[PDB]
Amino acid sequence: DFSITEVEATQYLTLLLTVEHAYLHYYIFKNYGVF
Amino acid sequence: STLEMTQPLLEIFRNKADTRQIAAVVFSTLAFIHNRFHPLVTNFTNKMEFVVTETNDT
Amino acid sequence: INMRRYRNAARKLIHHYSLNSTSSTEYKISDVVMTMIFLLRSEKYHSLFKLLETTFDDYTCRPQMTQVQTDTLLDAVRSLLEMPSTTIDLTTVDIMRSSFARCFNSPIMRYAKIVLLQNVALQRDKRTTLEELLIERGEKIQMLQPQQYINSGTEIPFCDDAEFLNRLLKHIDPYPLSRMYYNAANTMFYTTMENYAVSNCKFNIEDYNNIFKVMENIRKHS
Amino acid sequence: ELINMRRYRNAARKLIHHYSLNSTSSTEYKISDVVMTMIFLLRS
Repeated sequence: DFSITEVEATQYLTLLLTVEHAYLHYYIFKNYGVF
Repeated sequence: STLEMTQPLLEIFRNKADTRQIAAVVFSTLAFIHNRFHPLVTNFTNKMEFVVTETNDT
Repeated sequence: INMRRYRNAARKLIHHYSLNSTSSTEYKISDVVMTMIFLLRSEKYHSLFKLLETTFDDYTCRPQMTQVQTDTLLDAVRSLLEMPSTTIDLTTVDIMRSSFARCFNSPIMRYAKIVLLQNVALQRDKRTTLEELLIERGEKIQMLQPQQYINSGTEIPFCDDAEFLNRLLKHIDPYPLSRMYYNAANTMFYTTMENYAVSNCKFNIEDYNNIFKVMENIRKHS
Repeated sequence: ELINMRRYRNAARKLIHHYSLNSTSSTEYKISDVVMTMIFLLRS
């Protein structure tokens, strides 16, 4: 009984994909250095 | 749900008056993704002082 | 004369052009015409109408206007849009004006020649790419210390009652989540890259496509 | 005396709009704002 808006749940979702995309680069760097 | 959620997420991010919550949200999301990808992971917690970017030139 | 209906239609056009509405099939010429008629018959907006008229390359002569006038105009704009909740650079609107100049000069016929291009309009830029960008970045970044951090019980928050969560599950259940991705996320991301037009970075889909070959790999590894 | 009746009214109008019409959680709004609403009511 929390009234979570369907619409704003969209934004709640959307960031995650960007963040994951970043996570990819983070992992690559952490495993293989700057270059 | 454990978070000081501050539900109006967009306007919270739109506040600018504080950055602690922004940074904590970022970090926590990072941890979330990491623990997704692997079941048993963590990051050193002491401090990671971070940045806010203000303009296209930056 | 149904000024009201005319406006009701018209709005959507500018609404889309200004900001990438996840609605579709906005196009029609009649709607444009009614828009122009409304603007003509809206004295207060005649300034905007006469500016938008300016649509010819050899005569591109958008007049100087005092900041006062410009602000009043932006107020008008926002009000009529019923979206004062944010304000967008006049530059965006002028870019859309240049887009409309494209449309005008294009005698596009029965064939649905969707332009599909991201807006190219901009002035006095220099051609740039990731090279120039990187070269720029370093100093602008390193010149400033990060603001702050403090601990707040940071370490590894975790899940809670599955049934507690099932509450929210059931709340969430009906929605077109499978579509939600297009319904905002992807469209907004792809449209965000007008920043490249800002300072004329030549955006290339030719890597943006990489997502596609990327996604195969999960199916490869079953 | 010193009152910002104008902003009190504005926040109160916004409140009452969403509150009595959308019939959904007032997560954006706070007790302080409700209080200022009653202030405006009492003086209006």
